[PDB]
Amino acid sequence: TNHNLHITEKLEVLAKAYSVQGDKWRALGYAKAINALKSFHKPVTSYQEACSIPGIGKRMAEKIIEILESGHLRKLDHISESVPVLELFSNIWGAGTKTAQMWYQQGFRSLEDIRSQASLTTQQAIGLKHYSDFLERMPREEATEIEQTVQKAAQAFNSGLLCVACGSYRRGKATCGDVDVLITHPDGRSHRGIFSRLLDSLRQEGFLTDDLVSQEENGQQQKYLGVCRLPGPGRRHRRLDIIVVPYSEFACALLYFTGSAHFNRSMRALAKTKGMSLSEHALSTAVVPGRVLPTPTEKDVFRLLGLPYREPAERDWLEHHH
DNA sequence: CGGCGGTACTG
DNA sequence: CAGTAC
DNA sequence: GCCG
Ligand SMILES: Nc1ccn([C@@H]2C[C@@H](O)[C@H](COP(=O)(O)OP(=O)(O)OP(=O)(O)O)O2)c(=O)n1
Ligand SMILES: [Ca+2]
Ligand SMILES: [Ca+2]
Ligand SMILES: [Ca+2]
Ligand SMILES: [Ca+2]
Ligand SMILES: [Ca+2]
Ligand SMILES: [Ca+2]
Repeated sequence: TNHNLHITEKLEVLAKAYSVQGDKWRALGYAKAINALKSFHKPVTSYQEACSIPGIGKRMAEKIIEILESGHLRKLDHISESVPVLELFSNIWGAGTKTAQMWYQQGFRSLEDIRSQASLTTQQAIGLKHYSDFLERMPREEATEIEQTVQKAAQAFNSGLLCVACGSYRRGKATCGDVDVLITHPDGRSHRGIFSRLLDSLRQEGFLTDDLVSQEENGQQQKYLGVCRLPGPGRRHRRLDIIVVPYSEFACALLYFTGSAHFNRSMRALAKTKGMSLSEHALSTAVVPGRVLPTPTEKDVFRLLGLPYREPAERDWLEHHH
């Protein structure tokens, strides 16, 4: 299926390295080239053929060709030595390239240096203590029991509450990095004030163990990023994301929350090219705030952008099956 | 050459 | 506002 | 990094 496997593996390394150094546009560039190579019907066999692929230009073609002929990629041996440490530090939830570079420059080089000498935000402290647990993907079946816990706790307050698991779960993957749950209510109104009760309920039975992003002073809070752990011996702590949205926002919220990330960016870049704006809240149309278009279902958003409905399993990348 | 998704917490 | 996150 |  990926006929250029030996090429993409090497470019992924290089893309990683730019990403942890904070060269994000260049990393975006690699990421699209790499998907395009995976999606190509045959091995690339010439430079010309490489440039012809959207997402691939002069610089990426040379690397693709160098690799194709010579079997290795030179630049992979001139990667800064800081990269693996920068990666290490960036893998802490709540620390990004800036914090990882500040740590590097303060001279830390391991997690233990971080534990014992770095200054950590509240979030980073939690990311650090659960570093290994958050690095491991969970089986699809564990993700299902996380979703059911949230759903059961919500339906004890109001049985009409609709809870669905999105992200990679809804796109069909066998493992999940974290669970993303979207809650709404078809009556348009009873989603309001839910978090207070739902969080209190999930903390009571011991399920939520730490909160990362949760502005609980707000009665209209709409999101929760935190940490859960299923009951039973030896369970790992997992990342859970919950959003609560009004039903009139359901189609746009579902789309957003299903992702993938890269899919959502391309969908939003597309909408902007047609003088519209796509968010988690709405598809909007004047936009010089413009007006919301009605979108009762995901199908409507796709139609209004001139695309065919894409099944969640096929929402890895927009430009994929094209 | 400049733009590259749009939004929401934290401090 | 910068940083990080989804 | 690539694209318009
Ligand atoms: N930058 C981002 C990140 C995420 N998203 C949307 C919103 C979010 O709900 C959905 C899933 O993102 P996550 O980061 O949870 O990634 P996945 O579920 O695809 O994969 P994994 O958890 O199995 O590793 O994708 C997005 O618009 N923009
Ligand atoms: Ca091209
Ligand atoms: Ca991080
Ligand atoms: Ca997530
Ligand atoms: Ca996820
Ligand atoms: Ca809080
Ligand atoms: Ca440039």
